[PDB]
Amino acid sequence: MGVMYFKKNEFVKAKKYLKKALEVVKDLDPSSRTTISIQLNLGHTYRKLNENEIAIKCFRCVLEKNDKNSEIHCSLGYLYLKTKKLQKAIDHLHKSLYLKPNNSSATALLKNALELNVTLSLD
Amino acid sequence: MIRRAPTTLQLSHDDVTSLIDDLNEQKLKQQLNI
Amino acid sequence: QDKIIHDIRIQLRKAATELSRWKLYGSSKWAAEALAGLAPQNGFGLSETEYDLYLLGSTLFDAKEFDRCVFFLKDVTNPYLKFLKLYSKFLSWDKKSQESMENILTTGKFTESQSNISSILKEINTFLESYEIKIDDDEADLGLALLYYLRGVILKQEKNISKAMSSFLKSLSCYSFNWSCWLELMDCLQKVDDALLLNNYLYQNFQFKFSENLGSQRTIEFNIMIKFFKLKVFEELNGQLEDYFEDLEFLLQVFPNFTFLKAYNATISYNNLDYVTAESRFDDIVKQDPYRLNDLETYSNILYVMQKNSKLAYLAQFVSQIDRFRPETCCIIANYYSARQEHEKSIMYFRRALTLDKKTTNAWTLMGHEFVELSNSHAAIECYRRAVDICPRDFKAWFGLGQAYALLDMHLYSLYYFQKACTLKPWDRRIWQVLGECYSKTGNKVEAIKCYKRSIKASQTVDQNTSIYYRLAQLYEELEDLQECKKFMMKCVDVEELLEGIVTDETVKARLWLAIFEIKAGNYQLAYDYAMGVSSGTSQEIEEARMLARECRRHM
Repeated sequence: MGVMYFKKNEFVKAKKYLKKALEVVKDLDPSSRTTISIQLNLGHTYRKLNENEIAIKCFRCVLEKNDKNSEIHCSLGYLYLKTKKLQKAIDHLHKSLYLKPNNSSATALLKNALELNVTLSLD
Repeated sequence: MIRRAPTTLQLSHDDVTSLIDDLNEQKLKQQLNI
Repeated sequence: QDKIIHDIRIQLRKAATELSRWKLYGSSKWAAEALAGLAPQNGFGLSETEYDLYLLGSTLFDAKEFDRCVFFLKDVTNPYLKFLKLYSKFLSWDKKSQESMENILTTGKFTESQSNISSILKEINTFLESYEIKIDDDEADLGLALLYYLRGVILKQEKNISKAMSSFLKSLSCYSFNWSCWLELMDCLQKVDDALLLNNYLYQNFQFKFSENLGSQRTIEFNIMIKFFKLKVFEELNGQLEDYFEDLEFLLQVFPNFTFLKAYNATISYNNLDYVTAESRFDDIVKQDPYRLNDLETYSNILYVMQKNSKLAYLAQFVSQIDRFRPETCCIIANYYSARQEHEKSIMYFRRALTLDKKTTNAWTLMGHEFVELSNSHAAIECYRRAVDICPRDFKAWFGLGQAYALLDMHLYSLYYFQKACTLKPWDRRIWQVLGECYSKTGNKVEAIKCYKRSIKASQTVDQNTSIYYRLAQLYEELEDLQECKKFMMKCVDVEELLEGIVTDETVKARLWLAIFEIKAGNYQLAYDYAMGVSSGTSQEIEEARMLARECRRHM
């Protein structure tokens, strides 16, 4: 239901239903494609809602739950490039490309971060 | 009875291209000020 | 000293035995070896029905039958015998836990994944949560620290560094005098400013469990190895040292003829690039402990710089005589083949050494350098990557990537790699200059100067600054600062006087440009003076200088 209401670009009822689902399943399903799926979907909805802070926190907790995932790294890098934290995002892009060969969108994102690093002149 | 993977969506191409275009915008305007 | 050294002996004797008892080879080896350099208390919480399993578990582990031991301790409620099973369970997974890409280089064969430890991590959390006494208060004992230490190391596996330090520091508060625990703590830093923050935590927030420890050891500054902790951190990365020299002297007075200190003490010279003193400091330790093989590869590395191949070969012959499959033994041999310009074969021996530990000292990096001479430029770059993820504190690993990407047409990826290594070792004169040279492609000429000017200051010797002086003028030429081009280009002319008139090609271009510039400024007599200064070089510079000299005279 949350995935659908995200598809219809409502971005509100999707979040509410997804939060209800996770609050139902706080105790159980610590792993096995259930908690990770719902949490990543909620974080992606928060990203679409431009609320990036709890987005960062939830993406971080998902990543610490499971490390080997290209999508989690790519989305966390997207979140960081939304802000100005290039130093902490290009490593994540590095890891995402390391995990999965192509990641064309991730390749473009990392390239852009490259021209940013050229552009910036931080001490 | 078995459950399959629940539907999950990642960053699309349209939104990342929107971000790349915007990010070119703020890597392009500021050096004019400089 | 007085009773302080005596109090160490008794408690250090402990740290040698129980660590060996519950199968921690690495920690017990350091502690027991410390007994020799230093100038049967028994006890454990066990029942007769349970003591038997410990004998069963321990000897199966000794026979290296790891996986059977896990089954035979399936249901154990002992506070710390459970550690032995999980330790066996963890290693059974590890040996088959080889990443596919690294494995191709690890072997060259060219041909459930990680969920076990997730269960392992959940098991340890479940056990401690349900355990009778937590870590708080004066409760807990030696075995509890092992559980947290095992919990800490597994946390590092999923790159959960932030929580990893909490577990490790927690484990060590309960029990100290475990060397192996602090070794893993080192890999948790990967940064410089956190070290002092971690140091502040130790000085103020950290506290010891005096219940287990002996007298004069709960206090941090009376502890002897917190000095060892401080020694290791300030050698892996210099940064800003605090009481480094003063504390080093005290620990030298105690522990006479301790090989490990001398190796570390001598290793400091290598970090300081004082090769002549380093060999002498290595040479004695060979005489004292010929059969000690740890950190002899460093002795090989310095000999590689000195290119004393005759000396190195006997070292290689001597080392291989007494053991042929220890990681340093293969490492030194692969270094030897490099001296013989046989770069194609040094890979093979480095490959053999790598499979022994797969987390060694900077042996991954040396493997990459040999590929560079083979012009592979693609094995080496991904090779240099493997050093990064294992040890992100390695200067050479980061440098190799930037250096290799410099040969690649794109230079953009190289800037970031050099930036990280710049933070790691800002003291190096080469890195700042190389970074500035690559940074010129960016077109942000302003930032390169700040890098370029720092390179010159850090370059010490002025003779080598002549080449980089010309680079300053070239970049300033891109800006409306042609006067600034002259003031630094006249500096490299001045260095020629300091360099006894080496009149190299670098100042040849410098001298001719000044004459042309002064001719454009109308100073014919001044430009005529530098016209005869170009008395050597290629023919084109000679004829141009004479043309300048001829033109200057006509205007006088």
